[PDB]
Amino acid sequence: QFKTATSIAEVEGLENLVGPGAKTGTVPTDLEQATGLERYELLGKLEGIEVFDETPLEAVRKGTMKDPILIDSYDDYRYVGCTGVPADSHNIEWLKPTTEKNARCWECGSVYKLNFL
Amino acid sequence: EETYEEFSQRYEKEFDEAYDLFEVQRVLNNCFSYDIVPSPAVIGKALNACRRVNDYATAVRVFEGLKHKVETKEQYDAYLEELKDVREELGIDLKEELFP
Amino acid sequence: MNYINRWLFSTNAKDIAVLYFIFALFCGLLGSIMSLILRLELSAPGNQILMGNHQLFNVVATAHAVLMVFFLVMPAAIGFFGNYLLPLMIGASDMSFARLNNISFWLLPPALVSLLASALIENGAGTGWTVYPPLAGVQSHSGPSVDLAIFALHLTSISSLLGAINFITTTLNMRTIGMTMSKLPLFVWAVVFTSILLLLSLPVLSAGVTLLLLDRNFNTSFFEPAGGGDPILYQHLFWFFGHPEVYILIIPGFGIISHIVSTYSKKPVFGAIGMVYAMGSIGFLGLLVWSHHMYTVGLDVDSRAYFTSATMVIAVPTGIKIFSWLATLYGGSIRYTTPMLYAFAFLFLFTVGGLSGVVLSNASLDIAFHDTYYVIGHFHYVLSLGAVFSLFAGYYYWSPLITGLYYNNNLANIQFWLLFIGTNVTFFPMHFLGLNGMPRRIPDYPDAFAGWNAISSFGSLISIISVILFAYVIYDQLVNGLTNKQLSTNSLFKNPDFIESNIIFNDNSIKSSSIDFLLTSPPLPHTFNTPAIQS
Amino acid sequence: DVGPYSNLPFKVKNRRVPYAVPHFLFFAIGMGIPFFACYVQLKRSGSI
Amino acid sequence: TATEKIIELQKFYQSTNKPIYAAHPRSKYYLIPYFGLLGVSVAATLFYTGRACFGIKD
Amino acid sequence: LSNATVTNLEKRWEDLPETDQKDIISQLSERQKLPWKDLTLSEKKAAWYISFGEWGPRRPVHTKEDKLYIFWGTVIGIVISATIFGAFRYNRNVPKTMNREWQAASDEYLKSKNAEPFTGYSQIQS
Ligand code: HEA
Ligand code: HEA
Ligand SMILES: [Cu+2]
Ligand SMILES: [Zn+2]
Repeated sequence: QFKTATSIAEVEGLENLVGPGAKTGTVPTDLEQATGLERYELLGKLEGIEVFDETPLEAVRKGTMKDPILIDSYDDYRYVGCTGVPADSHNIEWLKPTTEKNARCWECGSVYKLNFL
Repeated sequence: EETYEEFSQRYEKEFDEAYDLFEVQRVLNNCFSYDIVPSPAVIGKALNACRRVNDYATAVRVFEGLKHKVETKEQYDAYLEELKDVREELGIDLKEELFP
Repeated sequence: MNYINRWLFSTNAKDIAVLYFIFALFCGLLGSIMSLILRLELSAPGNQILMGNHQLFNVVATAHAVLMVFFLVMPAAIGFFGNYLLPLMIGASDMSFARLNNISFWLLPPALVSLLASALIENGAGTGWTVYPPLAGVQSHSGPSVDLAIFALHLTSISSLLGAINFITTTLNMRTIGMTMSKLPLFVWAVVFTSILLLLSLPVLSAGVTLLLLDRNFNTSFFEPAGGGDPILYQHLFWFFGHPEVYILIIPGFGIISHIVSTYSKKPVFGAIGMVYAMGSIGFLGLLVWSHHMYTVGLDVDSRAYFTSATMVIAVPTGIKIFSWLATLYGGSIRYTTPMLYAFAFLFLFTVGGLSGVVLSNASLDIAFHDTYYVIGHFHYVLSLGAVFSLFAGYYYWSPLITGLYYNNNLANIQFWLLFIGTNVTFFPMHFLGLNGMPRRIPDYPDAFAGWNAISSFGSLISIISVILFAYVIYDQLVNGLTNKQLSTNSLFKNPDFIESNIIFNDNSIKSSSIDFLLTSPPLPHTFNTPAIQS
Repeated sequence: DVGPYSNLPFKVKNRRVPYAVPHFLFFAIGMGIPFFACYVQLKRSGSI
Repeated sequence: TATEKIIELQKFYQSTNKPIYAAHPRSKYYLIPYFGLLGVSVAATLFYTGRACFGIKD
Repeated sequence: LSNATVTNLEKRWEDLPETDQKDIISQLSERQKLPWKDLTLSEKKAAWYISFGEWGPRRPVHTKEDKLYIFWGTVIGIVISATIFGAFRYNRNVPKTMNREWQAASDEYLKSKNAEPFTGYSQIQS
């Protein structure tokens, strides 16, 4: 509906992802026909940027109240599941960090803080 | 797989590094959740840990859990004739002497 | 217009579960009144309430079978607990095919209308639940009754198939960031293993029912022995659906019990991998046996010996689940709240009703028990006391989280004890009547079978009073339910520990092993904006 | 408007006719239909 | 213009303020006969299932 | 930190509001920093009752006056069904065979043609 993007640095919404058109007598390419959340993945994967992350939790270091593990979220809450520092010792315990309170994991003891982006 | 002399060192090391009341009660809660009763040395560390964080009710509730973990009555009184200079220096009173 | 686009034209998976619950309550009330009609006729010898009509006795039995095999237990255990809890446990926003969820709901009210209209246009459909071919032809039932009753078993089949494909497709690729398919909870595995049997069993039923229809009305003679067919073929083509079906009713119950045993006894489940392998073995060995319902039809002598061997093997995986539940309840602390009462009353009565299945598995002993009330007493201890108890336990477990309104504890306990006493009075003398020799599906009986029939007519009137008290419990939950959380400490999900102080406990209240009990309790319409994280 | 009486298809509080009548009529119909069916099929077959 | 109206209808189905099934100026021709005849098909099977419970045949 | 504020908290703690409860806890937490053997007996009892005591989330699920309620609710659920079932018991269709003078004639036929030799035969149930 507006100016078309070339890289994901110029994408301020769904209004920048329509694209140019194909020509008469040609099987069209995906860079000439894609609109929604499909073209956003396409413009991510031709550079090396993974838009939808699939990397699990940090299971290296514990959590002190002075130095807590920072969990990043775009909301005021995010559900965090702890299962240990050697990554399978602690059982599955779920926690909800909030911007006003830190979770502390009643069995092993790691502290989680929320980073609001 | 864990033996008595490794349990009674690992829980001493864990009790000598707690910084808040949540952590002291956390290590105290999973110490009384095994088949091994705690040693008299571990309980002597737990009362100093409760002294650093300045709590009184937890130092009483440790001695109340020993009455439930220990099988008989003679072993409970054998625990209380060795944890006596710890009690009369810090000042901890048992539940049956307070009558709360 | 906002009413229509949100409760009739819907996409949200959690808003169809409440409609499934409201439908299941109605279709479990109708069948229970139909059962009270039957049990008030089988009271003393003679012709008491139905004046001389032996039709409108078989119709009532058929419609009491269909309304609670197909319209109560499956919508409650698939629609209310599967659609609602599985996205929240695996961590997804909604289902993969939401419009198929909407059609899987809305195929059922047209299936109720045809079944209720199969009992008013004619004498009726008194063929039994198993609609056997040479009775349900055009020489005994000549009218639009059997035809409209086998069209109510097509729409339910389409709904179940479309729900099962949705359940399998959702759990494969709509999980959170850190869940492999070995960290899943046990209820998701129960729904997966019932959804595979729903794929592998329902085409055979659809084929057999359609060929019965073609025999009735297009004179084809698949199952008529004057043209070159056998009725026994239909029995094969029925019972290959029949025995997967009766595990479909019971596998979603098992996982529910596990959660309660994991919660109110503060211990994890003993051997979870053994439990999922046991459910897999039970699901696989329910397809290789179907002919133990037919030992008197005239089979070979080397075929009965296979089906006695392949039937008693299923006792081995179920014992693992029972003994693992005992090992889970052994060491920990137990507080007796109203889900754990139903949990404790399920581990004993499923065992009693299931030990009778080993006696009936032998082909030599089935000559004395076939078409006898011992079979009825066997499967009522497992259906009414194994599945309905799991449904009540699941309701009393998950209803404060879904609804946000609590309930009175005392009235729920009175309801539980009334169900226990009345149902144990009702179905226990059926074993004695079976051992003495009373056949099935008879309105009138010889005078020797009178006395126990006086006692089994007394427990039904106890159970209906418990149903009415359950209705009042729901009414007391909906009105003034905000003020029913300080009466008792049952409202707490988990109790304070020995060393955990009250001041510490009020700051950190909920300790869980799933995503379910940490949500705000009305669950939000869009409950996950940012994804969940598991290590 | 998310809250404890928002996910249910029926209105419970601040209502003209009190909730006891729609709660009772639901169960009344549910335990009254299969007696009507027996009444119809009894009267169509001669017996009272 | 050309057969690539794909880059034109993708600026219409986005920013529409109507639902998808009634957004184009052609959905009248599909939606009026369908909902018209559905209300006759349903109203004919609720007259012949109530006439038939009373024993009346044709 | 007066004696009246501390002594006998076992009968007043659940009635105080949540702004007069957070002042006693924040006044016993600057009194525990002192070395013990300098605490009064009432403060030792109050510090035990505030954290480890039978108030709030440590109440039992069933009290003594609730099990009586459940018992006398089940009894008046069994009495009603007995009175309903009795009404469907007086008004019965009793066939002619259920009489004692008819079930004594059946015993002679079952005696002449020897039936139930091992256990028993008896058709008499009035
Ligand atoms: C409700 C679901 C359900 C369940 C769980 C079962 C469970 C079993 N059923 Fe099925 N069965 C039905 C549904 C169900 N059945 C129905 C509805 C009927 C009536 C048919 C109708 O008329 O349509 C029927 C009837 C029926 C019959 C009688 C058929 C006839 O009338 O002749 C038989 C006999 O082979 C049978 C087999 C079994 C067996 C062996 C089990 C076993 O799985 C039971 C297993 C339970 C245990 C064994 C407890 C385990 C405890 C242990 C500690 C193990 C100890 C080990 C030993 C005992 C060696 N069933
Ligand atoms: C679905 C399993 C089921 C259930 C629940 C019941 C319920 C009952 N059944 Fe059984 N019964 C069958 C299985 C079941 N039955 C089957 C399959 C047949 C047909 C056999 C045939 O056709 O050959 C049969 C038929 C049948 C007959 C007729 C036998 C015949 O004609 O040969 C009789 C008579 O004694 C009887 C007994 C009872 C009684 C007294 C109840 C009472 O328990 C009824 C009272 C009901 C309740 C106690 C539960 C109420 C449920 C709810 C309201 C809870 C809703 C849940 C949520 C809120 C989550 N049943
Ligand atoms: Cu079977
Ligand atoms: Zn942890």
